Amino acid sequence: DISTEKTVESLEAIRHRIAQIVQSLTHFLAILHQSESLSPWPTIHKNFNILLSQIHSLSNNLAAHSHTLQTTSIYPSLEFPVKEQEPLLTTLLRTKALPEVEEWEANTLQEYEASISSQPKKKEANDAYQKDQLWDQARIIFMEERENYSWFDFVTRRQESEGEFVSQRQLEIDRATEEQNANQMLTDILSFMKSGKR
Amino acid sequence: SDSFQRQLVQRTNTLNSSIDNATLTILSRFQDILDIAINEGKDKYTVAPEVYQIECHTVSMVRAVE
Amino acid sequence: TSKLYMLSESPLSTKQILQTLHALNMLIRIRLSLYEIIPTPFQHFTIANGRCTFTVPNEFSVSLTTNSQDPKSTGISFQWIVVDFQFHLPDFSSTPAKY
Amino acid sequence: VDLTSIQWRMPEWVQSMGGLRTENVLEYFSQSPFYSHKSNNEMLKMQSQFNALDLGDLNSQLKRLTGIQFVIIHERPPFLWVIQKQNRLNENEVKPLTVYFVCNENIYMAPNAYTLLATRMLNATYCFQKALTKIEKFPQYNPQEGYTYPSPEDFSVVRAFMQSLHSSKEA
Amino acid sequence: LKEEDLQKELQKESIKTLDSKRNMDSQAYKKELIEQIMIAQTECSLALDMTSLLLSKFKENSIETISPFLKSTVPPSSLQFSRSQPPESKESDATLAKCWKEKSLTSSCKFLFEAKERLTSVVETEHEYYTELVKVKEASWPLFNSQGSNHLSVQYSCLGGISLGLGLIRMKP
Amino acid sequence: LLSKVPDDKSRFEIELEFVQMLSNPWYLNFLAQHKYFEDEAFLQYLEYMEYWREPEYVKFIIYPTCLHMLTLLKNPQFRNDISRADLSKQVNDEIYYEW
Amino acid sequence: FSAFPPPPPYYKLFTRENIEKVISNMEKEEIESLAKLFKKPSCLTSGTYQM
Repeated sequence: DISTEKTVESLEAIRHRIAQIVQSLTHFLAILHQSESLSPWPTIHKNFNILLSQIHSLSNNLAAHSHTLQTTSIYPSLEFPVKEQEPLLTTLLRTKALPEVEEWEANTLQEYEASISSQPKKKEANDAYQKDQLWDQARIIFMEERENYSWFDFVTRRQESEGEFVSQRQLEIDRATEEQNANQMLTDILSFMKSGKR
Repeated sequence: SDSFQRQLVQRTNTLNSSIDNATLTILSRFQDILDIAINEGKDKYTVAPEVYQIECHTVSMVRAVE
Repeated sequence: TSKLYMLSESPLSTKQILQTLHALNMLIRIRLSLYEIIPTPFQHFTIANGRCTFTVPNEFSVSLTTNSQDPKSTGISFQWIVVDFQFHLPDFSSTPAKY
Repeated sequence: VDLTSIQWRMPEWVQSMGGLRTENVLEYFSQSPFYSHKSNNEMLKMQSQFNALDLGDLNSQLKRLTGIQFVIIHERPPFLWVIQKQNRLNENEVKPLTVYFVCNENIYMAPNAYTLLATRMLNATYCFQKALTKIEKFPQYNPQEGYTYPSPEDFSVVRAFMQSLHSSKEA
Repeated sequence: LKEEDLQKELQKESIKTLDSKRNMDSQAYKKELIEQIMIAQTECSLALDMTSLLLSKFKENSIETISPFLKSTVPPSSLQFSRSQPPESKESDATLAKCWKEKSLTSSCKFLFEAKERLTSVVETEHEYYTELVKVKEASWPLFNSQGSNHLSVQYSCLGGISLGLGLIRMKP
Repeated sequence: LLSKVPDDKSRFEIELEFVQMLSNPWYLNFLAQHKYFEDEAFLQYLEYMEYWREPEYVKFIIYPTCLHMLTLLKNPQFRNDISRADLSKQVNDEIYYEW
Repeated sequence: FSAFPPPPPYYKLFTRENIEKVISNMEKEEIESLAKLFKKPSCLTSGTYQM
């Protein structure tokens, strides 16, 4: 029964995540409906982004509890039997893929069939592994290369760092002190005019 | 109201804020495409969100450039 | 549901559509001569090519000028049983164009 | 043949025997693609030829036997029954390999939570990718005009019309 | 439609593969979008409801998460779950996944190419317009951004007089 | 671009049966849900189905409906509405009544 | 829950590109000949009745 309660807390977590994404999707729907003309690309795009963050969190939860979720299986019984007469159950627990998805899959598999027309299959899997390796290498060298540069400076490339140096805050401090001393010059000349202090 | 110099520095800090924000989203988006480009775990259900993410990130990159 | 979603064959005989137009104009004459109510400013009308046309002097670089002819099937002759009324269909000319 | 998406039943069989019973639920199962003919219940059916039996005998001989077995997990007489494809290598301990669903003279797969939630997520994803791919090509960007998707005098012309209309409506 | 034009066309007509071969609204794109997100929302809402039913058998947390229509229609503690064995993985399924990601990357890099090309056209026109503005202010005519915040306006009434008149430069493309 | 793998006799047996499928409204509904109407290749294949109206060929077809169905499907708005379940039932019921 | 057979794969074959390639074939007068063999409707006279 320990496995059962672990699956309980797990599916609790996924329930919370899917709840939040329902709320975000309904919000999106509302903003869409709010204006008769379609909404401005900046805002809709922003909402696509939040949607992405939600679905990413969900996929992480599912892969983390993937073992405990594929061992467990769901059948209705006992208390649903009062409403058991209805086909709502079959529609609710159905795991048929969407028709668009289903076709999609079929088409992509046909494409693989053109590819096998091109070449033999045994060679394909090792090449695939080698590529995944490639991508991981590209990732780490990009991290290094990026950490190498400097970003939030004014004209301060690597090359320009060798060249010269430019300071915004020093300019600002400079102008500030110049204006303050200039003001003291003012107050001094004003007291001179009023009553000689030359 | 704010000083004249306050106005100037206000502006530049604004233009920066906006501009390092845009560059930083270019970097970070490309980075995260890369983080997602490997297909080793290859749970087809995980691969499909990944595809969405890829599309959404590239578009976010062009957005930043604009 | 067939008749609403039905669609005719794509050929339209252009000699036919002229003859439709003739019979249509002619049929607006029928209607109008025995249409019950004309407003007196409308008393002069031209049965145009395809169209009924109506002119009343006006400003803003145009005359108040409307063109009517109609698509309701049921009435076409029943338009005369319905001397009271009719679907008519317009096409009015001013100096603007889109609006 | 994918066994999980599909929904099967044989009302002809049910009417042939008559009403829906415990034992007839297991026979009905025997007719379904879900049942496997190498099953232990099938080996028992082969061993006895047109004689009476008993149900307590059925479970007790299921445990006595070692291999793939189909038993009743929960039973509700009016409409629905619950079957599982449990595999016991030894008695008193069983590893359930599949669960199976019976409802209104219908047999169903009753699948694993992971595949349900996963497929759901996959649908949602697909909707997203399609909508975004349709939108992304459309909008236009000019840098001075902004983002575009492909006068007050005229507005006053409209006001004149709507007011004319309101007048005619009131009349 | 004119009778003379038509008598000309029809008079011109009197002069005259077995397979038949034949070859949008912002509101329309809008409809497509809301359609798609709506189908997503109905799918996710379904999953939400089902999970909520089960957990509501085992927690307060999911009487909340289940929809009011569904909780009104069906008694709580309805669904069940038992340990079972996960299904055999399909070779076609994984080869599918890999095919999907590869196509995804190629799609992305192509999109970056074309986006670069269109933005280069954009920057080209921009460069044109601004070289002409530079030409203008090189002649010491003041200019101010227009009220619409698109383009810029020159102050032709800058030599003198009472009224102040300014007008925006636009590219007739 | 996989090489075509068809059979001569078999594909006229098959194209006959496919026309028959087109007679069924529920098959049209599923077809629309699967967004087969999104593909232009499909629509050209429909015109290829026009060969089945020819007398020697139509002499073979069993269910007349398909022919009508085919002309019905030439309107695209009809295609999106046979995606709809309600209209689907309307069509089925309309045959059922004629029958 | 209910399902029917998909149409022939060669529906998926059609493109207006290959169509234009076969009208170019017509203009000239392997692949093209296979396309026109595909486009003819060769009816049958006698001998087959089953589904």
